[PDB]
Amino acid sequence: SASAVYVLDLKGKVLICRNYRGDVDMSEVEHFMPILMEKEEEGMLSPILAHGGVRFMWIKHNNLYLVATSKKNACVSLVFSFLYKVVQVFSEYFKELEEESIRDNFVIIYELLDELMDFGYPQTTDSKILQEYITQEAPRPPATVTNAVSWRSEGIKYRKNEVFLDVIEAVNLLVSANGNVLRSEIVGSIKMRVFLSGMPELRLGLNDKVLFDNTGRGKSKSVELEDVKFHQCVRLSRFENDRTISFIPPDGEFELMSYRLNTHVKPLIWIESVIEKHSHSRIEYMVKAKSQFKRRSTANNVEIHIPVPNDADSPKFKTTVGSVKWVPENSEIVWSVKSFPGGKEYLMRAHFGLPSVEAEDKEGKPPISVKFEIPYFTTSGIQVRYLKIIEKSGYQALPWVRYITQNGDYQLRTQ
Amino acid sequence: KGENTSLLHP
Amino acid sequence: PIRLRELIRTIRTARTQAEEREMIQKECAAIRSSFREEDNTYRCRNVAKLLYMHMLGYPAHFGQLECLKLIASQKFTDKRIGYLGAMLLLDERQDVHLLMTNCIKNDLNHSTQFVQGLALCTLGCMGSSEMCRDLAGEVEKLLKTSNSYLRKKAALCAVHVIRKVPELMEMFLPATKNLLNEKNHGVLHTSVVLLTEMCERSPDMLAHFRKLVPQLVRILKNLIMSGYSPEHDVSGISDPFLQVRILRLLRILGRNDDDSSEAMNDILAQVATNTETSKNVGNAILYETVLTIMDIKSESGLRVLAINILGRFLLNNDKNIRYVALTSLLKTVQTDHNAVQRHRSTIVDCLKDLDVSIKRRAMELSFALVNGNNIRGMMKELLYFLDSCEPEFKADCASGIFLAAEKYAPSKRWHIDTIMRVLTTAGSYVRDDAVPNLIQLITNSVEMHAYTVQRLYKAILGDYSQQPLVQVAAWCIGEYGDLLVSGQCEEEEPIQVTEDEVLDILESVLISNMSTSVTRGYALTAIMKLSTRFTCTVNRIKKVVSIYGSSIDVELQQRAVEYNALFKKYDHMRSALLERMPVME
Amino acid sequence: MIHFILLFSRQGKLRLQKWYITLPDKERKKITREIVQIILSRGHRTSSFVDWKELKLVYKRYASLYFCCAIENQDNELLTLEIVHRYVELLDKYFGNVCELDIIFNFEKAYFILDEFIIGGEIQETSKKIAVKAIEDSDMLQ
Amino acid sequence: DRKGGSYSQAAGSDSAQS
Amino acid sequence: EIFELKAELNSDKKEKKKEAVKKVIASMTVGKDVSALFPDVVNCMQTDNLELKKLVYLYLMNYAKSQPDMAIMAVNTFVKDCEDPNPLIRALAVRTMGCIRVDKITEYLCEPLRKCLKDEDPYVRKTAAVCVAKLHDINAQLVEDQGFLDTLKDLISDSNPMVVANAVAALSEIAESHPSSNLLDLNPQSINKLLTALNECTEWGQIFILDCLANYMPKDDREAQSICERVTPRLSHANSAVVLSAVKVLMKFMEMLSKDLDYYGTLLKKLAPPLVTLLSAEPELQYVALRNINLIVQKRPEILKHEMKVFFVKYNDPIYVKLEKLDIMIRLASQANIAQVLAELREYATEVDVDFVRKAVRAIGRCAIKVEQSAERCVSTLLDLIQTKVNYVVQEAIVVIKDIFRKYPNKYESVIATLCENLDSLDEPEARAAMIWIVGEYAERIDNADELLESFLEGFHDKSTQVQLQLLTAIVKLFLKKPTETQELVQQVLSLATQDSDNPDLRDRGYIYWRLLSTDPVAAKEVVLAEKPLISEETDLIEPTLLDELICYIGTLASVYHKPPSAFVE
Repeated sequence: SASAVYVLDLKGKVLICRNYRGDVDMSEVEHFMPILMEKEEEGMLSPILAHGGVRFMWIKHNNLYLVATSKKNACVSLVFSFLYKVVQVFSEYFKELEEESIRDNFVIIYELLDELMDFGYPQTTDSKILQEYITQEAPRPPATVTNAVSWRSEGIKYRKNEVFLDVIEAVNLLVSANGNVLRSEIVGSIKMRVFLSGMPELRLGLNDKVLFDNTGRGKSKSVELEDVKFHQCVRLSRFENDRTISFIPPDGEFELMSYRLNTHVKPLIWIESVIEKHSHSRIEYMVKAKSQFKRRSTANNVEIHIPVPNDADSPKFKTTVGSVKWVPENSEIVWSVKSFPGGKEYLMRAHFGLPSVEAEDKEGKPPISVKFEIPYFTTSGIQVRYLKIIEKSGYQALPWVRYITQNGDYQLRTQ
Repeated sequence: KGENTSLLHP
Repeated sequence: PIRLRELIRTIRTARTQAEEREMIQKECAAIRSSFREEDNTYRCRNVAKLLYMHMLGYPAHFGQLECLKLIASQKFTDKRIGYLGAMLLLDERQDVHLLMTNCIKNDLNHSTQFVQGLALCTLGCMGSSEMCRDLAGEVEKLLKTSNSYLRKKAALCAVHVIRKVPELMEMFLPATKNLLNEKNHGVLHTSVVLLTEMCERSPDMLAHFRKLVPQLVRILKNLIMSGYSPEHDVSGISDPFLQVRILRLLRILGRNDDDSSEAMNDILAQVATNTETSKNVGNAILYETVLTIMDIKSESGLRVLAINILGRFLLNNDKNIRYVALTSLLKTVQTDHNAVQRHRSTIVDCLKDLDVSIKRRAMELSFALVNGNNIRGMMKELLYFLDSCEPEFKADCASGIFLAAEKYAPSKRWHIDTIMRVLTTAGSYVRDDAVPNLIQLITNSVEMHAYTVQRLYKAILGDYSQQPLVQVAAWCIGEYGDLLVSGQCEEEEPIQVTEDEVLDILESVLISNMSTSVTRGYALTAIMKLSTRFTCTVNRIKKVVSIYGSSIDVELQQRAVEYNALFKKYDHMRSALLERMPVME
Repeated sequence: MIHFILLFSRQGKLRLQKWYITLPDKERKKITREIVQIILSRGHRTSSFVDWKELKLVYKRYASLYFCCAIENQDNELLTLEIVHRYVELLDKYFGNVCELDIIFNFEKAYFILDEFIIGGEIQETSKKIAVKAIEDSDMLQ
Repeated sequence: DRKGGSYSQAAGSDSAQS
Repeated sequence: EIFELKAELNSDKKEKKKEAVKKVIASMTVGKDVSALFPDVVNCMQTDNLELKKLVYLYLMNYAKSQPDMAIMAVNTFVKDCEDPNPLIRALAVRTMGCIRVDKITEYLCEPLRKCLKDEDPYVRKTAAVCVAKLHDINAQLVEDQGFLDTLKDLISDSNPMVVANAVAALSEIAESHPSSNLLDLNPQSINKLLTALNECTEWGQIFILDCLANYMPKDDREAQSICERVTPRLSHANSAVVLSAVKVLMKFMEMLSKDLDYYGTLLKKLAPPLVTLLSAEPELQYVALRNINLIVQKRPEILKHEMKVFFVKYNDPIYVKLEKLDIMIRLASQANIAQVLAELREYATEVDVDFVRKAVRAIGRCAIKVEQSAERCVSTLLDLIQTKVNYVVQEAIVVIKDIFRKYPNKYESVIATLCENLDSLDEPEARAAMIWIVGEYAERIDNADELLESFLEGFHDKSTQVQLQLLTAIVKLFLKKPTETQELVQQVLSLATQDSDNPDLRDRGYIYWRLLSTDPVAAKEVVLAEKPLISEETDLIEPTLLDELICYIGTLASVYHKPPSAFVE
């Protein structure tokens, strides 16, 4: 229940503001910057600010803080969801999120803000629906918003019915300094870019453990996602009733389902680091990377980031496979490898000097993270069974899907 | 701007 | 070799703080890589970039050995860069200037004047306790030189050494002898500054330095005679720095002697009437002359002229002029106190001025001008100022009012009422340290306790969030429970104190979340003392003490346990250790 | 003497800094930030004099970049303003139409001029032409 | 070709589940 | 500038009027007071172009409060636009009518609001409901006189499920500011109708639909079971706000649910995956999710019993997120994951955040105090932190040791020797007082207690009131226990705190100690050095009355602040 949502700037200037209830004065935005500065200097800065009896909830955007001032005890989660929807709509309409587009599309930006929410209650949240009624280059509102199906616009015609799916896998491993993995969770991502004619109702079917157990086929390799979230077009009733993933696919790229469950398998890449750091004399980087993934899968664009000393200079890299580049801005050395086949063993030996004068304050030990991304690999083993594409007119669809395995929160605690 | 202006304007 | 201008342009081109930090880190990494190879060709550019990064707020610990290496170099640009690095990133606490002592000693005898002058300036700016000990002889050697451009540097180095090492001023006594005839303005100013520093450091040289009073008076008269100056003459005042130094020396010279004041009395009188205060330099010179006259044993006419000048400057609309007048009035508070009473209206008006510095000066002048006759009249003004004062001045105003009441209170009853009003209105602005002083004052006064006890009881039941007021009320209750309530042993007629409201208030304060563990301890001590002090409410505080003995705080838990043990095993001995504490100044 | 003299811009950026008292780097940064906040949070009718930490914090900027000084409470207040004005005039004469942009590019020259003018917080060159001539001679040395 | 795994054809439903 | 803009706006050229409107909009957004040109734009308001109409309406809304008198020349335009055939124009007019904060403007807009109340277009219906809600908020008496409550109530039982959700949200907002008289509560048929339309509601309408169920109090197990079954599908929604609303509704319904029935167990089992999914949300919603988990933790702590790995603070997590994770771990700490909690605290103690290090130390101390099985592990961790040579870490370890000694000092005698020489030169009052209290109470395993207290007695009269009291108590305890080596020390302490101590409480304590010493030294052992009872630690759990109230208020600003809804609003 934010009183007014406004877009700020890096210098405190409000790029654009739009009051929705009028219960909060527009002059409260000026005091938001001093409050944020005081909070940052004291460690008490939070996204939800508080200016007396009015709370100024702000979200750190790409270039401006989306401050949504509120007065009463409005839904904080609702305000955050509205801000996220507004950010997504702006990203869809404008490819750049900065001051260049804030002051360049004000005529359409004001109309979009007015149409999105009224009296603090959001009304329009579909990017396609908003673009079909408000454009920067007006007819009556589309019937899709009024109709029940607000995620599948009717009347869409295409020459070919091709849908491109993406089995995105995020391998996150939380390995402590002792060598044991604490947080090892893999989050699935079933995103399909449906581009067909009409409003087909997708019938999602995969090798789900629950579905296999219900059907009596709980003996093969089935993916048991701890948390499964359906898309907006996905009908929750069918999933709760018999796990039937039946919903109208959206026009374009959208996230249908996103699995999320813990992983009990060995890490895809095993990286062991050795720190032979002398006392203000030199530093040793005994970094050894072992590929725990299958040899048939290659980790393309593998970049194992090893944090080097903050004051370290004149470093020498003695590795075997993969180029090592030291970035002064990042204050770390990334063991970048173009192609990392499974089972490969890469050994590196870093050596650099240190300044004679000791550092005044400590810099910490940031965890070492790798950027391995091996496509065409299904670590979870979940295989899609079928995709029920049904249309009233009747057409032969040719859906496609690709499985991509990447490294997410794969951070290894430093020694 | 305000930076190119003379400090004393003399 | 990245130029300093290129680095500045790159820094200015960055907008985001993260991008600027990344650029600074990259520049520092490049500088460290260049320094690690022992580069000496582009060392000036690297030093300039490191200095710019340090000024912007970036670490420069690794850029310490390079500055030391460049200091012992031969290039003039490299030497200047090293000197700048030593002055900026080198300090006594840094510990990297210890090796720079040899470089300074080597450059102290350098034939080039710029190198020697730069080294002297660096030594003066970064004077250390150990560097001056090994460089005191070198400074004294250059003090006897005839170089006008180096005489000022030698005087500054000697002054810095004396300030850092007061025990080394004994070696500068004969070096500055016969140095009041320097034609150069800079050399004369340096000599005057050195003499003033020597006089202020120790009074043994005051008699020796007081013999040059006629020479200083003659020099000041000669300077005043020439009202124009092609060099050092700005805004119609020739040698304003020299005039200010002469006035300061005259004020500090002969401050407790009649011969010194009489010798400079004519010069002060001439300056007080032969100087125009239209410009800032003239106003500063007049203020310095007035301060010197006030701080010295001047004549009645000189004091009257200084008072008139201060009054005229008080009416000036300039904020700086008003601040200077307020500072002069505050300094001349004890001296010419009767003459300062004529500016009571101006002091009162300065409290309502829209200048923070002006308001503070007016408040300080009002506080310092409070006497034994205007204290009662000024009490209302002080209370009004405290009630409608700024948040940063409310605590100071309350402290000043309390100090005036404790120092020049017209009566104990009036002082007690003023203290109670300040505590009630100060709230959270009353200092916690003033609580012990108020407790001591209450304990010392043994004639006004019933009225004070009643007032404390009335102010305690209304509010309890004021830590100082709450602590004062608790201490008063603990000290005079026997007098706050009379005949409260059993049920009686309805009075202010019924022997049960105080216990409930103490329990609420102890259990209230608005406790800082200090007022809670005072309340617990008062409750424990009330077991023998008050005989009406008995057998009930023991249960609270026993329950209160398991408090989270270790000290509070121990106090509660001790109180419970005393109540359960030393009931007859409770009154044997509940005697009133002695009252002392 | 002057405890510390720092030139800070209106936006808060510091173009100059020269402290005559040895203080910790973190403590010095905190003091500079507090001085900037006090100057940035002060009006134009405050007399340009602030008694912060028992120091005559005198702020007087003739342009967008302001200047601050910290001297002990033992001399007249107008003396600090006169010294600041003389230093500004000397810097303008040495450079010629001194602006904010020229100050950043001439940081080394400004530091050298300040060192040659005032050392240890005390006045070292009372004259305005002698100091300029000495600075020019030092610059011409190479 | 495409990085991250080549696109593969998908069925309509579980033919073995009737 | 202003004159040129006025001349352009007072022209008959559409391009010039559009350029003037765009310039005025840009000036207003840039921070230019364009309210003086509002009367000029009043004439150039009835325009066929929709782009100019929207800009004119926005200028009037932003210039309505500034110039209420000049807003009287727009009632006719609003009335004319309220009957526009285009649904977008009608919706814009309805939004502008409710957005104009004019006391005399809404009075003449009652007829347009009544006309648009029965609009067939779902967007028109939503706009009319929003305008009615805005009018009721601005003037409750005007809304009551217009009789819009009946129209709002009937909007719930109609088509346009998004419009139905908008009407339901408007009715809830009106009742939220209402004093509870004549509430809009519905019977179970209304709840069933809302649940049926819940599946067809949009992302925004789902929150509005779930908000109505938050105020309804179930009275039967079958109704509660049906509500739980209906809200179960809401837990599989990508919307974080919808998931949070469903979780809050389930928690509220669980208050009347029976633990014997298997519905509560199924709800608890299905709630854990939702909490795990919410814990991996965006940083802005991470704090909200942590606050919701903490609020629901005190109600059903067994729901997240096995949720411990996700509570670990990530390296890239924010300071607020790390603090919330540490608080969740402290509240969810158990003997099963005691080793994991200790490892996280040890790993969290190596960070560069002083506040984060202090929070980790406090969490470790709280875990050690709450669970006595890890008392040895907590003591070892505190000793390691002290030996780490960190000033803040050393102070935190000293505070933890002092707290443990007062709580579990039966087996704390093995750390007195280690803590006897532990860089006691720190002048921090929190660590110094704790060390003094530990030495005084544990003055049995240290043979140099008097020597250690001698260094702290140099500035006892000017150290601190609490520090001075702790030092006096330690000296008294040492004299009572071992007066042979502290007979002179006790007298010196009494003289310093009795003659040179001007503190009232400190002076009274010193006088009491001196009187006890001079009356009966034997009785001082049983009076001063007595065996204190068990220390009652302050419970961090909220009161049951506040917990029940906080269950209904799920997702609001009060949940994040951990304050009552009426204790935070102005």
